Amino acid sequence: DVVGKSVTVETMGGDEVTISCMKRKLVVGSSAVIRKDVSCSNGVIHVIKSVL
Amino acid sequence: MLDAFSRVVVNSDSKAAYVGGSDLQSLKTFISDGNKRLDAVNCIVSNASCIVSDAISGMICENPGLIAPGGNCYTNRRMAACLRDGEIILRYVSYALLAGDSSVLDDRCLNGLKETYIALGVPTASTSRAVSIMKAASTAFIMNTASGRKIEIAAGDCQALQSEAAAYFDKVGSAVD
Amino acid sequence: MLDAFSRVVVNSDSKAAYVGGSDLQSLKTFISDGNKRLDAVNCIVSNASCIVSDAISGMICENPGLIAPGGNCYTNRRMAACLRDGEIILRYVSYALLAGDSSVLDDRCLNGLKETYIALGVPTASTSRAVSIMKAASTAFIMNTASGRKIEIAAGDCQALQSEAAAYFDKVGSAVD
Amino acid sequence: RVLDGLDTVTQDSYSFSRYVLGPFQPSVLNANSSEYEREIAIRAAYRHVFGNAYIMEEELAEVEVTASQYKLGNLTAKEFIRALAKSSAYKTRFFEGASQYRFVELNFMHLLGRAPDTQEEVATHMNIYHAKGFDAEIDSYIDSEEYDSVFGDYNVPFLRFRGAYTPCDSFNKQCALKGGWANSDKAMGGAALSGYNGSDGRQMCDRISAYVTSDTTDYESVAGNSPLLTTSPNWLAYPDPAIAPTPAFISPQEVREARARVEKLREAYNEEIAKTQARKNAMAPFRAMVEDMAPMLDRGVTFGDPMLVHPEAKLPENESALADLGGKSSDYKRFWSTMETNTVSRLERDLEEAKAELRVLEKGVDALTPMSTS
Amino acid sequence: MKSVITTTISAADAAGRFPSSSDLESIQGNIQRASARLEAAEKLSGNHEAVVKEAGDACFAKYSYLKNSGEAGDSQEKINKCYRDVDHYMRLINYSLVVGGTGPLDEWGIAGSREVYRTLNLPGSAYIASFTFTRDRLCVPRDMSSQAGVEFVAALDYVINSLS
Amino acid sequence: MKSVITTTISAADAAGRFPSSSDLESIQGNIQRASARLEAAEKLSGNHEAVVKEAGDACFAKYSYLKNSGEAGDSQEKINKCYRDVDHYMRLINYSLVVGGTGPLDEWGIAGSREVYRTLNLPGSAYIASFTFTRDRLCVPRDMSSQAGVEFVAALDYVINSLS
Amino acid sequence: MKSVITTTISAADAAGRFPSSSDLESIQGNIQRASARLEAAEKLSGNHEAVVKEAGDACFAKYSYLKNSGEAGDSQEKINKCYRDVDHYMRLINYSLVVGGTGPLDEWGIAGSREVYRTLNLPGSAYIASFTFTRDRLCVPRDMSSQAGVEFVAALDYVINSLS
Amino acid sequence: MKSVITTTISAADAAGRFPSSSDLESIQGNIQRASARLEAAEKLSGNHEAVVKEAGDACFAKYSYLKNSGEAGDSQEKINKCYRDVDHYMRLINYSLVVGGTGPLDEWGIAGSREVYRTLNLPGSAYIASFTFTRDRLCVPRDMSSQAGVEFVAALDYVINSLS
Ligand SMILES: *[C@@H](C)C1=C(C)C(=O)N[C@H]1Cc1[nH]c(/C=C2\N=C(C[C@H]3NC(=O)C(CC)=C3C)C(C)=C2CCC(=O)O)c(CCC(=O)O)c1C
Ligand SMILES: *[C@@H](C)[C@H]1/C(=C/C2=NC(=C\c3[nH]c(C[C@H]4NC(=O)C(C=C)=C4C)c(C)c3CCC(=O)O)/C(CCC(=O)O)=C2C)NC(=O)[C@@H]1C
Ligand SMILES: *[C@@H](C)[C@H]1/C(=C/C2=NC(=C\c3[nH]c(C[C@H]4NC(=O)C(C=C)=C4C)c(C)c3CCC(=O)O)/C(CCC(=O)O)=C2C)NC(=O)[C@@H]1C
Ligand SMILES: *[C@H](C)[C@H]1/C(=C/C2=NC(=C\c3[nH]c(C[C@H]4NC(=O)C(C=C)=C4C)c(C)c3CCC(=O)O)/C(CCC(=O)O)=C2C)NC(=O)[C@@H]1C
Ligand SMILES: *[C@H](C)[C@H]1/C(=C/C2=NC(=C\c3[nH]c(C[C@H]4NC(=O)C(C=C)=C4C)c(C)c3CCC(=O)O)/C(CCC(=O)O)=C2C)NC(=O)[C@@H]1C
Ligand SMILES: C=CC1=C(C)[C@@H](Cc2[nH]c(/C=C3N=C(/C=C4\NC(=O)[C@H](C)[C@H]4CC)C(C)=C\3CCC(=O)O)c(CCC(=O)O)c2C)NC1=O
Ligand SMILES: C=CC1=C(C)[C@@H](Cc2[nH]c(/C=C3N=C(/C=C4\NC(=O)[C@H](C)[C@H]4CC)C(C)=C\3CCC(=O)O)c(CCC(=O)O)c2C)NC1=O
Ligand SMILES: C=CC1=C(C)[C@@H](Cc2[nH]c(/C=C3N=C(/C=C4\NC(=O)[C@H](C)[C@H]4CC)C(C)=C\3CCC(=O)O)c(CCC(=O)O)c2C)NC1=O
Ligand SMILES: C=CC1=C(C)[C@@H](Cc2[nH]c(/C=C3N=C(/C=C4\NC(=O)[C@H](C)[C@H]4CC)C(C)=C\3CCC(=O)O)c(CCC(=O)O)c2C)NC1=O
Ligand SMILES: C=CC1=C(C)[C@@H](Cc2[nH]c(/C=C3N=C(/C=C4\NC(=O)[C@H](C)[C@H]4CC)C(C)=C\3CCC(=O)O)c(CCC(=O)O)c2C)NC1=O
Ligand SMILES: C=CC1=C(C)[C@@H](Cc2[nH]c(/C=C3N=C(/C=C4\NC(=O)[C@H](C)[C@H]4CC)C(C)=C\3CCC(=O)O)c(CCC(=O)O)c2C)NC1=O
Ligand SMILES: C=CC1=C(C)[C@@H](Cc2[nH]c(/C=C3N=C(/C=C4\NC(=O)[C@H](C)[C@H]4CC)C(C)=C\3CCC(=O)O)c(CCC(=O)O)c2C)NC1=O
Ligand SMILES: CCC1=C(C)[C@@H](CC2=N/C(=C\c3[nH]c(C[C@@H]4NC(=O)C(C)=C4CC)c(C)c3CCC(=O)O)C(CCC(=O)O)=C2C)NC1=O
Ligand SMILES: CCC1=C(C)[C@@H](CC2=N/C(=C\c3[nH]c(C[C@@H]4NC(=O)C(C)=C4CC)c(C)c3CCC(=O)O)C(CCC(=O)O)=C2C)NC1=O
Repeated sequence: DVVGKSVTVETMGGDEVTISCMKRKLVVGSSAVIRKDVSCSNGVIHVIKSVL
Repeated sequence: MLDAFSRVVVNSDSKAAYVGGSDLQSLKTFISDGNKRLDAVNCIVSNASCIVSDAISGMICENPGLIAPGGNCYTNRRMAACLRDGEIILRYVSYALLAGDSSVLDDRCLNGLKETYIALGVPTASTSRAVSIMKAASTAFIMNTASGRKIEIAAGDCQALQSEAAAYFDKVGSAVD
Repeated sequence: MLDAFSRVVVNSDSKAAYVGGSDLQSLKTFISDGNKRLDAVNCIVSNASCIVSDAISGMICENPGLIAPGGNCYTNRRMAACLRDGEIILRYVSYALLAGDSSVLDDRCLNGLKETYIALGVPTASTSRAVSIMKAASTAFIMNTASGRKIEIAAGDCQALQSEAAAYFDKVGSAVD
Repeated sequence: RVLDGLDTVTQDSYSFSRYVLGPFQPSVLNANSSEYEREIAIRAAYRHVFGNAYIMEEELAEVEVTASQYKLGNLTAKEFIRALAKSSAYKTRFFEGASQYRFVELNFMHLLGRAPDTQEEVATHMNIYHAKGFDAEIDSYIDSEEYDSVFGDYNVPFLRFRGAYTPCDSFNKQCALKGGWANSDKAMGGAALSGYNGSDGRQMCDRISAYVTSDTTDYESVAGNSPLLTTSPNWLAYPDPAIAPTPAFISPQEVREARARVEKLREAYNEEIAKTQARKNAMAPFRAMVEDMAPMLDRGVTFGDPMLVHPEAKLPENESALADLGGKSSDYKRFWSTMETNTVSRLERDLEEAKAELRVLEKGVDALTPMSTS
Repeated sequence: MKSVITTTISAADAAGRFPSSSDLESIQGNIQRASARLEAAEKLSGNHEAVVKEAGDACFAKYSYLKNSGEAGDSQEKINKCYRDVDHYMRLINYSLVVGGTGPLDEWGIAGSREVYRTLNLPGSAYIASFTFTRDRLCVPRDMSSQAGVEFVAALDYVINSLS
Repeated sequence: MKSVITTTISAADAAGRFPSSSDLESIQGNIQRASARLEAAEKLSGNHEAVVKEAGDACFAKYSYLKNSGEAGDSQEKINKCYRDVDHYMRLINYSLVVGGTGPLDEWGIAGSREVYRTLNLPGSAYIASFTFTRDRLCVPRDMSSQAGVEFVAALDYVINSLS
Repeated sequence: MKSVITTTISAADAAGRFPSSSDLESIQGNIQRASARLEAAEKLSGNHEAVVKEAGDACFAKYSYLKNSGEAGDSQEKINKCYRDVDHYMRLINYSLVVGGTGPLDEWGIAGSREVYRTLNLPGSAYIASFTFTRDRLCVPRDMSSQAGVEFVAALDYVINSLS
Repeated sequence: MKSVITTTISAADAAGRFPSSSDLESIQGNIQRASARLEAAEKLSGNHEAVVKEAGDACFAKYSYLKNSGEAGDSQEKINKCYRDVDHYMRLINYSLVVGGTGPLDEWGIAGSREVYRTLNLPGSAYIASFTFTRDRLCVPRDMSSQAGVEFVAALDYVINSLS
């Protein structure tokens, strides 16, 4: 959904995060995704190097 | 290097078809929000050296081991290259504010940086801390909420643009870590 | 860079002795078969441009997604670099036909090709397909069995030399894969 | 012949290569210029000649005399580079602390703009070293006929994207030796890390094995830190030229699955091509049938207006050279939607994505012992 | 891609400075001229298909010999490629028209076009016949606005002067 | 002098091309923002002498130690040079204000200022005291309408960020 | 190794072109002169051992002082090296004679010869005495017909002019 | 001019050496192939005028559209230039045929031909029509020897592969 483009989504908290994928790199806010997607029957788990 | 215009064009070439209506509508919102972008970049062009000095001084004061011997801010020359690198990061973030797309920031500055700071022994978390201080300071100047500086502008909502600038700083921070 | 002469000489220096009989006998066969080699290279060099265009155009016609958006033959520039690559490969194959030894082809052009096409994103399967088409085209011109060109030459058997040229093309196609 | 010659002989090579996209183009002090133009060209020179290395204002005073002479226009730019490379600055960055392979390799980059071709050339320039010092090395690089022909007296050296490339491996070198726009020479070589307090650091060399023996630099070293990447032209190749970042938490099961997938895709690929030759013109027998019954179907034009002509009669205006077959907007628009529709095309992209994934695994499976298995 | 934004950012990058007020005035001019050109691009994406019809039909209306022999237009399929390349160029005129510099039209269409067209026996005079037909079928009052029309003329001018 | 025209001409000259519609659009931006800045330049040339007065008087109002010892303000004559240099800078703000880029203020005032000021024991903080006083003094509605004032603040910002 | 083939292939490679008819005429001349030179190589591999004997024996027939002192010919073993090096040179004459350019004789024998001979106190005049003896013992119309002899003269000329 | 002599002299000059036996064998091959090519050049200077007639008449026999509109052959005068440029090419085939390398035909005819022909809207396909007509016209066993005809084929091949 994010490969190429860059999308900005509000979280469960009131704040907002930009999610982007440039050159096969997917990053959410400050820290890059380290493991891509893990299906869990109500959405996805993405795994991240550091705490936002 | 791609602006928002060339981003719409490249996406439409992936679609391999004419631009049409909707993409141009989003780009019309870019044009009508253009003067806010101009005044925002004006707010970051002017206060940058001070922001850079403050952010790196805050980086040293939060983490005093940099000024300690055998740290990467120890030698006077290393402090000079430190201040200059903060200035250059803020410079390409300002370019990403004019362009509206992060292709200038990704191609010119971001790509080749993590491996460089690793190859030099530069602590990366300290750099991301300095990028975070430039982020908060840049959003405070961009929202006219700085304490020592409150310049008059005609009022209006600009939260979109603040999220945009925070996205670029977030991007720079993400790249280092 | 080594011809058949320097190949015999290097082998004799590994043996660490003079030149002798049998090596020179095989080299005598090289000299007497020289006219065939000359006419083969001349034929290959002539109309060389037609062969390259035909090969890459056949690569596209076998597989239409090269000309499709985001294929490596999409942009006009990409078609340009594509034709150039075909031309350089045919060029060094012609050098290997004159030399009689593939020292030139291995050291100049073949070595480090995989890094170059992997690192650029060029699809290998397609590249070896184009090498295969230049192989068939080149052997048909070298045997005077091309449909669009049948020029008069004194007739004779030259299968040795055709197996030699096919050896060089198979060296390239096996090298890119 | 598509192209005339190498980088030096003709410049058609520059025109359809990556060169046009890059900020790797020559820079000139044009006549009488203000401080803005002088300062531009002098920095672009400092960026290329030191390889983005970092010159403090104290070290600028070393280079200052020569800088002033170039600001005149008394010195040609090649004599300026000559005076740059003879400076104690440039000795300290490069000649003072380097191994000889590394060093000679550098003056190919800064002076010529190219990576060395063969071991024999490298040894030739080393023999020139032991003959007449650092100084006559620098003189030998600047007074070369290839240098003069390519750059001339004016142009600051740049990375030459000449599509000729004598050796492909020398290309892979030339992208590896300059590590992109952020990097510099102190980063690429651990001069700074090795040296105490950011100084007196011996320069490390790599790829010595590739100069000596027939080797190839990694797709990683050419793909991560490159002028290919900084001069990115925003390509919708389903091929990604960028490396996927190394995923964490790799297990061997994940990798046997991908290897098996690659082999299955290769098999399906060969079968589909071999069929592709078989297709011929399946449509061709019906086409020949219609060619046969042409006197019944083909019809001549009535010359008239929209009024006053029998219906379904073609006017000479509506002899469109695309309506004459009966094609449409679709029919010209078809080959652009062919990636999804075509079976063979679909397979090729899958193959390549699978291969990129396979390598990224080959990195990640290498890690042994202490891995949190997932 | 050469645009206003990329030229001023790239020029300021080569300068080694923050973007001063000069670049700001440049992008100010971009957002001034933007509406006129984008009207042009909207109308081009409106009726491009009829531009393909009249363009290619005038292109074979002038040169008929292409349909005569084996040379460049032997089959109906090569005629499909003919109209296809015309639509590539019109699509690049749309792209550069949206961006506002000649960037994508240069790096996608013009770059290395001469080796290709020289190689594959493609005459440029037929393309120029097509484009000159399109600039002869342009009315300032009607269709796109006069300011839009001017920018369309400029882009298509650059196409011909690139090819010729 | 870095302006709109010089940057786009120099850019296209280094390109080796005719100036396409991007430089033209960029140039249009200059002639769009022209009126706002020129209003600013006219008002600057209006009351510049009182700007010298307020500026320097605040500059010594902050730092008194200059008047104390031999160092930089020993005599009345040096103080006359102090106000003199301030008038130099204001006149360069008038020039860059007319050009519209920071061109002449960069090449005439800022370039090589660091070796001069460092050499002759001149503190930069006193200049920045002056300029910061001038930026603070302005009221937009009353004197320089809106954007004229904006352009004036931009220029004077650049003076401080050049010095600091 | 410099030959006809390597010079014209390397020259065409540096040219960036297909090998045109000029290179083809060059290798045409190589296959013309080939038989004469190869006759020379066959006869050299015939009686090389007596060339060792007469060559070295004339080499000490001229200079006797080498056998006198410790300097270069102190023992019989150094004399075995003296003959040995002569057989190296004759083997390189055979090699360059086969190749037809002076390539292997240059890169194997002549390259770096002067630092070695200068370093290890080796006089070149004794080598030149040996080779001049071999060119004085040229039996042309009876042993090496005409042009085989000529090619041998040329190669051994190049040996002396390389050393001297 | 690239010939055998110039390539080997220039290569040896770049080497920094006297001309060794390799270059001598190269010019030996030149003087071997020389008579065959020169027979070709004598016969070319024999009937070049009829080559102009058949060449240009076949060139407009294929493409008639050049005589049709204003495009490249509007007047009889431009047709005179058509035949004229063909005679320039035949004269360069005579020159390179005499020299024996593709030198003068490269530096006089081919170099920078693409910018000129692309500039002045000159199609290459009509040249190629002319030359392909000439390749067919020569009769090898009645008009020329195999060596002479062969060399003529090679030179004119190089002309087409330069232009196409
Ligand atoms: C260049 C203009 C050529 C002249 C002159 C000539 O006589 N033929 C050209 C060169 C040539 N090409 C081949 C072999 C193949 N060419 C192929 C490409 C075409 N086949 C297609 O289906 C399409 C798309 C519709 C194209 C463009 C293919 C495929 C082959 C066969 C490949 C194989 O594996 O054998 C040859 C050799 C055959 C011959 O003509 O004798 C030559 C000389
Ligand atoms: C004005 C100087 C002319 C003329 C103009 C007419 N144009 C007519 C039709 C028509 N025009 C175009 C070109 C236009 N459409 C586009 O989409 C673009 C650019 C994106 C352009 C420049 C097209 C494609 C068409 C066909 C579709 C249509 O009808 O709109 C036209 C109608 C002709 C008719 O129906 O007879 C006219 C009259 N009028 C004149 O007097 C001068 C010569
Ligand atoms: C032989 C393999 C052919 C063929 C040969 C014929 N050639 C005829 C005419 C003709 N040929 C040339 C080319 C020739 N003239 C030159 O001056 C040169 C080079 C300097 C060449 C290579 C020309 C220009 C002409 C026209 C003038 C003339 O008649 O001599 C010819 C006569 C054809 C006719 O009148 O019908 C023939 C028969 N004969 C064959 O069977 C094969 C195909
Ligand atoms: C006033 C707020 C200062 C101070 C001023 C002094 N400036 C002196 C010398 C000097 N000043 C400049 C800058 C000026 N010259 C220009 O051409 C331009 C712009 C075009 C400017 C802004 C220069 C270049 C120089 C050197 C040449 C000269 O002597 O005029 C100066 C003399 C210093 C000395 O000789 O010791 C003074 C005193 N006086 C102060 O008290 C405050 C800090
Ligand atoms: C408005 C946002 C302020 C403020 C404004 C006041 N300015 C006063 C005096 C004054 N202002 C200037 C700057 C102005 N004069 C020029 O010639 C130019 C540019 C060419 C500018 C930008 C000057 C030089 C002066 C002194 C001369 C004068 O009186 O006009 C002023 C009077 C202050 C007083 O007498 O107490 C005011 C009130 N008013 C405010 O509330 C905000 C802070
Ligand atoms: C060449 C340089 C250049 C600039 C720097 C700008 C500066 C500028 N901004 C505005 C105009 C404006 N600028 C802003 C911006 C703001 N919104 C806020 O919440 C913040 C205080 C601030 C961003 C940090 C707003 C909201 C307007 C419109 C004000 C209004 O109409 O009420 C205007 C008037 C014309 C217009 O409406 O666009 C001008 C000249 N324009 C230029 O040509
Ligand atoms: C285009 C983008 C771009 C960048 C982002 C920089 C990145 C960068 N920094 C350095 C180099 C450096 N960068 C720093 C900075 C640091 N000092 C510290 O205490 C902190 C950890 C950190 C600031 C947060 C230092 C100290 C050096 C010099 C290191 C040394 O020589 O020891 C170098 C090597 C060349 C040089 O010495 O300048 C490079 C490429 N350069 C670029 O061209
Ligand atoms: C300087 C340039 C130069 C050339 C280009 C060649 C041209 C050449 N080829 C042959 C001669 C020949 N050339 C070929 C070649 C072949 N025949 C076939 O049927 C195959 C299609 C083709 C494979 C290569 C053959 C078979 C002969 C005759 C056999 C032979 O002489 O060995 C001859 C012998 C003399 C004659 O035939 O009149 C010459 C001079 N030699 C040169 O000096
Ligand atoms: C001396 C030998 C020598 C070679 C063999 C080439 C090899 C080569 N090709 C490219 C570069 C290229 N090569 C191709 C070619 C391809 N297009 C496709 O559709 C096919 C997969 C393939 C032809 C069969 C393309 C398209 C590029 C440009 C790639 C890009 O920029 O995306 C490059 C990078 C520099 C450049 O852009 O030109 C190099 C070194 N160059 C040399 O110097
Ligand atoms: C991005 C822009 C862009 C373009 C503008 C085109 C340009 C272009 N056209 C062709 C290729 C072609 N173009 C044509 C077109 C012609 N047929 C004729 O009768 C006329 C002279 C002419 C239409 C006016 C034909 C027939 C071919 C195939 C030529 C052949 O294979 O013989 C090719 C080679 C690849 C291919 O076969 O498709 C390219 C790059 N492609 C691009 O990517
Ligand atoms: C492979 C190449 C090759 C050669 C070129 C010869 C060269 C050669 N000639 C002689 C030896 C000889 N060569 C000659 C020839 C000469 N008589 C004269 O009157 C003339 C000056 C001259 C002929 C022109 C004579 C006479 C001897 C015997 C000398 C003697 O024993 O006195 C010897 C010593 C061994 C022997 O006695 O045969 C050798 C190595 N041998 C080789 O193996
Ligand atoms: C030394 C070699 C050499 C050449 C090969 C020619 C090539 C050449 N031809 C022309 C110029 C020309 N050449 C032609 C020829 C053509 N007419 C057509 O119908 C055909 C397409 C074609 C003949 C086959 C024409 C018509 C012109 C004039 C073009 C014009 O002015 O429109 C020009 C420009 C100068 C001029 O007007 O004469 C040049 C350099 N000149 C040289 O000096
Ligand atoms: C010549 C090669 C050389 C070195 C390099 C040092 C390294 C060194 N530091 C030590 C130990 C040491 N090092 C520091 C840290 C250090 N001190 C500070 O006050 C600040 C600000 C620091 C970072 C800049 C501390 C705090 C200690 C504990 C001793 C102390 O109280 O200072 C110890 C004692 C180890 C032990 O107790 O077993 C050694 C060997 N010694 C050498 O011989
Ligand atoms: C003792 C070591 C030390 C420092 C150095 C500072 C550095 C500092 N500045 C901040 C943040 C900060 N800094 C400034 C810029 C600054 N303020 C102005 O009004 C003007 C004119 C400025 C330049 C002269 C602004 C505008 C902010 C945002 C907060 C605010 O509204 O003031 C923040 C908050 C970061 C965050 O929100 O995550 C820090 C840590 N803090 C320290 O502990």
